[PDB]
Amino acid sequence: NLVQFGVMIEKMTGKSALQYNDYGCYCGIGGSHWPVDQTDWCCHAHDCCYGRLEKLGCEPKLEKYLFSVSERGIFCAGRTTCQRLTCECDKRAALCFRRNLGTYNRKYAHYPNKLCTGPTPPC
Ligand SMILES: [Ca+2]
Ligand SMILES: [Ca+2]
Ligand SMILES: [Cl-]
Ligand SMILES: [Cl-]
Ligand SMILES: [Cl-]
Ligand SMILES: [Cl-]
Ligand SMILES: [Cl-]
Ligand SMILES: [Cl-]
Ligand SMILES: [Cl-]
Ligand SMILES: [Cl-]
Ligand SMILES: [Cl-]
Repeated sequence: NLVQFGVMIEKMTGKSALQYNDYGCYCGIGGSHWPVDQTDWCCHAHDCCYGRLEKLGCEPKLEKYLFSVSERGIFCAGRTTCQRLTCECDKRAALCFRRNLGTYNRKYAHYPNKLCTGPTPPC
């Protein structure tokens, strides 16, 4: 929110960070079962993105990066490749959040985890 991914979410969606860090079955810590909607699928993919970074030896949950937003889009930067990779995962997710604003549903914010059912899609 005052931190990097949160700041990117706010810039790209017009929403508060708090409206995406606990949404559906995947936005927020961990994730299981079937994503509730397209925005949730952005978070399923983002989780997979961090998994890939972790396997490369990065710590994406802790990496801090630099970025700007202009009209060509989101520009990523950071001293290290792991910082830039984390930015790239976040950028993809924030763009996915913006793309799917049309089906964002307030009822899925702070979704009770017990409501998550079905299989867990593979990465
Ligand atoms: Ca998650
Ligand atoms: Ca939720
Ligand atoms: Cl991704
Ligand atoms: Cl990879
Ligand atoms: Cl900026
Ligand atoms: Cl962009
Ligand atoms: Cl843009
Ligand atoms: Cl640094
Ligand atoms: Cl690195
Ligand atoms: Cl709504
Ligand atoms: Cl809203």
